[PDB]
Amino acid sequence: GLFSLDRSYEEVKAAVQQLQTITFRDATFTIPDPVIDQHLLIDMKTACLSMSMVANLASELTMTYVRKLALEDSSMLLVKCQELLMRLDRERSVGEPRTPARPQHVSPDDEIARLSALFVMLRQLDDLIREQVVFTVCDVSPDNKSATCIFKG
Amino acid sequence: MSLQFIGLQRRDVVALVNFLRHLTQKPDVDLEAHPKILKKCGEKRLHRRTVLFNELMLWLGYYRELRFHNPDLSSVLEEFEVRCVAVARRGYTYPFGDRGKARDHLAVLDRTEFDTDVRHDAEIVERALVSAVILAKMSVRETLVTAIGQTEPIAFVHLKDTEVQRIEENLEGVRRNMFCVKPLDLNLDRHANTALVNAVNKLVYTGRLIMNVRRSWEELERKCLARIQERCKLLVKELRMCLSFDSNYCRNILKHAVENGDSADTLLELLIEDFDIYVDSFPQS
Amino acid sequence: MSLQFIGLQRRDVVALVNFLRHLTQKPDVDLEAHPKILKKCGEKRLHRRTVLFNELMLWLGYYRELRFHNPDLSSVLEEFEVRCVAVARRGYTYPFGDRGKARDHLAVLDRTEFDTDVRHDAEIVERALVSAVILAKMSVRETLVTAIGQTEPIAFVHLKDTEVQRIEENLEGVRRNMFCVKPLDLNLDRHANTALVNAVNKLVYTGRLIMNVRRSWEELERKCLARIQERCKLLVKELRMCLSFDSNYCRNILKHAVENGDSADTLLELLIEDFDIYVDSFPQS
Amino acid sequence: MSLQFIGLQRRDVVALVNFLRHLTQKPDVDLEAHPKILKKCGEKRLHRRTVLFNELMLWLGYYRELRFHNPDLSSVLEEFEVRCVAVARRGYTYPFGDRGKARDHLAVLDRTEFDTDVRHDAEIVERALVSAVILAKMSVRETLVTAIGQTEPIAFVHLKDTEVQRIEENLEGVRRNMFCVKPLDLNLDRHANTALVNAVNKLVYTGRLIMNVRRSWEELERKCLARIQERCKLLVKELRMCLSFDSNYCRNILKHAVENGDSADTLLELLIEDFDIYVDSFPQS
Repeated sequence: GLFSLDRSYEEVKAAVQQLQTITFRDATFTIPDPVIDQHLLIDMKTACLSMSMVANLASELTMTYVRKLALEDSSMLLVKCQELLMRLDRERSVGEPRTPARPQHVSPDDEIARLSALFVMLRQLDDLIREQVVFTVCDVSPDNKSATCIFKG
Repeated sequence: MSLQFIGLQRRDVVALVNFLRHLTQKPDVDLEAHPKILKKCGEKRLHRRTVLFNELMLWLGYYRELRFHNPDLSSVLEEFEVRCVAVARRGYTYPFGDRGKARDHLAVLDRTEFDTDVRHDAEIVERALVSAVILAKMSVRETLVTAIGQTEPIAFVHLKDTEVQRIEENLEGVRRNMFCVKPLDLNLDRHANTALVNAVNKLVYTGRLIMNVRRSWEELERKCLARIQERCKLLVKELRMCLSFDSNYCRNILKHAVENGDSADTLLELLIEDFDIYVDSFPQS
Repeated sequence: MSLQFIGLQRRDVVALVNFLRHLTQKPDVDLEAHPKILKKCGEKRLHRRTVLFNELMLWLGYYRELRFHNPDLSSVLEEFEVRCVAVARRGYTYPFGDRGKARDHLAVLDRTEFDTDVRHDAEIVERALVSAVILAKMSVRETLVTAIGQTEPIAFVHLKDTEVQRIEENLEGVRRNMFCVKPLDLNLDRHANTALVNAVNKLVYTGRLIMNVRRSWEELERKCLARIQERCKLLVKELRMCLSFDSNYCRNILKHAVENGDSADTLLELLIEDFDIYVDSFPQS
Repeated sequence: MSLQFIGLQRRDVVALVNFLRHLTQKPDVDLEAHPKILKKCGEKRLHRRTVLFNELMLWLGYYRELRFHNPDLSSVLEEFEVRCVAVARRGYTYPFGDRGKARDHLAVLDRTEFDTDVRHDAEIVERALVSAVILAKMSVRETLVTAIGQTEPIAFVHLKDTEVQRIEENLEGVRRNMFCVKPLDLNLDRHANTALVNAVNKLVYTGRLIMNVRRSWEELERKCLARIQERCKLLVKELRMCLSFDSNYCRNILKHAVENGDSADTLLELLIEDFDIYVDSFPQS
């Protein structure tokens, strides 16, 4: 779904094919491509938005809170987490970064709306976040055709 | 490329050429600050047209010299950030009453950077200095502004009356001739002051230097174009008075726009290359 | 501002000020290093009172050029601060014989920071380098010395003697003169060396640089503060002998302590301005 | 710096020695570009053995001046990366008709890097400007060639042809002499240009400067080495006829191959220190 926007590239065009065919400890079963007709279906689009909002809305938001929590020091890792916010991969250059970027001046009320919209997207994501077991097979029949599972749920 | 004039003798022509060769090294780089150089145009001695025309050439060649020198700020703009980064590491170890309040100021200080436009350059110089002087005052537990919308005025901290009166003579003498600056014999360092305070003082000095250069340069640049339209509007009224081939030629030169000092360059180059043809239109002697 | 010497002809005063104005450009920036300058004072040619006074003027003016030039390794200091941070990201990945013994040195490396006092900086880098130069030895499974009281001589590891000799002469030439550091053409990395070791070397280089400059600066200042106190201690004796009004006047100018170089600058600024009244005290020619 | 010649008149040796010190200043920095200097070498005044040897001295000394005036683009080459990142700074914000194609060009622009070795940069520049100008044209919606195998020419966008003449003339005077830089070509208009083009043009000019200097130095070295290696072959074949000691000393010197940066500089010193002894063989005057 995240690659559905990028089918012009040959590298993504190949990596999609690799994700397409799972290789499992048994006969293999390729997975149908959600993308079709050059355009992504609405469900995966809404779910990818649920993921990318959580990935982006949190980065600009959490600094206003972490800067204030790191003062206390009871936990002793939020100072280390302030550097984790930077999202740098290489070691820092001799340039700008010494502190993470934080939003400026933000109008008093909109900060509530961005905060709550961060939490609205986790609710869209929740159906995919946590799979749940429904059976736990104890013995299996020969030919792995019947199984006898204790039910869960 | 060579300028032209009508009434003046070659002595005064060479006097203006030498006045223009030595512009950067001259103190008080402002043509309105040298009334005798404008009197060199021979006001009250030559005809109103020739006075107006040698003055228009003076202003056009002066503005062209400004563009020709055009004070670069590349090295000091990078030195300002190099100097700026010092206060952060000087302040981290220092203990504050409310370290979060000062961590905000260190963060304002460390995200400093200069936008490509010259317009947004002065604003960072001021925001970082507001973030730095307030930091140094928190370092000394000195009174802070609290009223909403109010801000600490940028001013040097813990420096003698004579010493600030002495550095302000320098920062003022930057305003009257920006292209060249002479660094003070006096050093802002003090054995009594905390190291953070000395870094803050040097940062304030570079900030006030950048601000004095920027504001004065833009002021001169707009003033020159103001005098240029002032001259062309009157010169057209003068040229209309006496129609001839050459008087009617200078008007068709002056019909064009004056804005956008590259347009003044266009007007000067077209005015020089076509000088031979209308030189007789202006009375001399 | 205008240094004043009693029995010194302008040929020698011009030399004494030309020695000061170019101090950043000369190798071996030490007043004692250049004995000819100490001879220009007129010692063994002038009377003792005038000799001590000219020596004192030279010392106050040399101390002033020191405070003025006042080396500031900030631009290199930030690069050192970055390279120390990279060293731990290198040391964390590479497998070690002892996971926990290196934990001490890596945590020491994480704790580096530069105190609000400049003077602590040379200590930090020292406790930085004991943190690293030992650790790199464990990197090659070399058996570093563990005899008590010797810590670990700082030294570049796995390097050409041709290279260490050159880098050592460079650090020495920085040691004698600390203002005009000359940028190296050398590329301290070697593809033959371990990727971590190239980082340890690029760290140790700037560490040796900051240490050498801070040590040499403190070493010169710690000496001049003794020199001026000796000159006043000897000059008050000579001035006690005469009861002339100006002879008591100079003792009252010397009453103030020379400690805290700020006072060394105040005494000079005062000793110049009132020079005219008491110049009558010292014999001439 | 201790060059000698066999048969030249001392007044002619003065001009040749002074040609070393005034080399970079003058236009047309190439030994062929000055034929007078090669007529000064001694053709038809001195014997062939003297002429072919004299040209060895001139070519090794000229190659030595070229390396002393080591042309050092890294100062400007760092600024190229600032300007290039500044171009991408506007490639993202700027809207396009089709963005999914220009995203490839912005990614390809993000790739550009400077190797410490010089010889690859004239490729990387070409990979960038072509990718940048194909971007800049889409700012103003220029018709773009789709025919496969065609590269869009590297040219300034929306800069007047008379302006383009003045800027390419400076680039041609750069290709004439890498050491002399005159970046005085800044007539770009505030009003006439758009957000991308303003920086794309300056990036194109800096890339043309960097590539022109790299190619100019490469041409100079390519001719120098091929000329020296031929003069050595001619002279070695020339002295084979003589048996006398002073001549055989020359072949024993010239057996060593000149192919290296360091080998010509070693041969010239080794050929200068022993000049007293083999000068007898070459006939003079």
